[PDB]
Amino acid sequence: ERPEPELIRQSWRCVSRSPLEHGTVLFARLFALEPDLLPLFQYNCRQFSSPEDCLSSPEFLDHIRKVMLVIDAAVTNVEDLSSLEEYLASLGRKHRAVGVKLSSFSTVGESLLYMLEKCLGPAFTPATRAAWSQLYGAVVQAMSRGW
Ligand code: HEM
Repeated sequence: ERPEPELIRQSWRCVSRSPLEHGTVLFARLFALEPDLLPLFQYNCRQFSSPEDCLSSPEFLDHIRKVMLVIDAAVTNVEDLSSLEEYLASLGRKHRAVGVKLSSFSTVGESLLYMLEKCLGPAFTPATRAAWSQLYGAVVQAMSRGW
């Protein structure tokens, strides 16, 4: 289904002003659901590979901001995601090459919905949750070409 654009745009405003705070919620959920992702971050951390320091490092914070900016790109292009097909395919290839499993992107989708739910509370309606599931599903499909 094409995600209902107004529901995507309005609900995104909840997180989009403070993207590091909200992206940090997403990542907390990601580690709660798939804690085995930590080593992949640790081994890619250049400044500090120990757990706490890697997770608080500029590289890791930068990556939280990158995740939120890619979702913002999908929100702002929700009516025509063809404008991100090559970017997303290449993004998938890049993750595959640093050892990420395609299946971990399902965990990310769960974490994104969790983040939104926490920000919006009862404004995160079933229609709005569905629209997000559809938008994220289209992003992962475009990325999945990289595996
Ligand atoms: C599933 C968990 C994820 C892991 C373990 C992960 C890990 C990484 C790693 C290690 C890099 C560095 C790649 C390199 O040096 O070539 C990277 C880059 C990046 N990641 Fe992720 N990532 C994840 C999910 C995501 C998601 C969901 C997005 C956005 C939807 C995203 C956006 C990016 C971007 C934009 C870059 C920069 C790519 C570039 O340099 O061209 N990541 N990620």
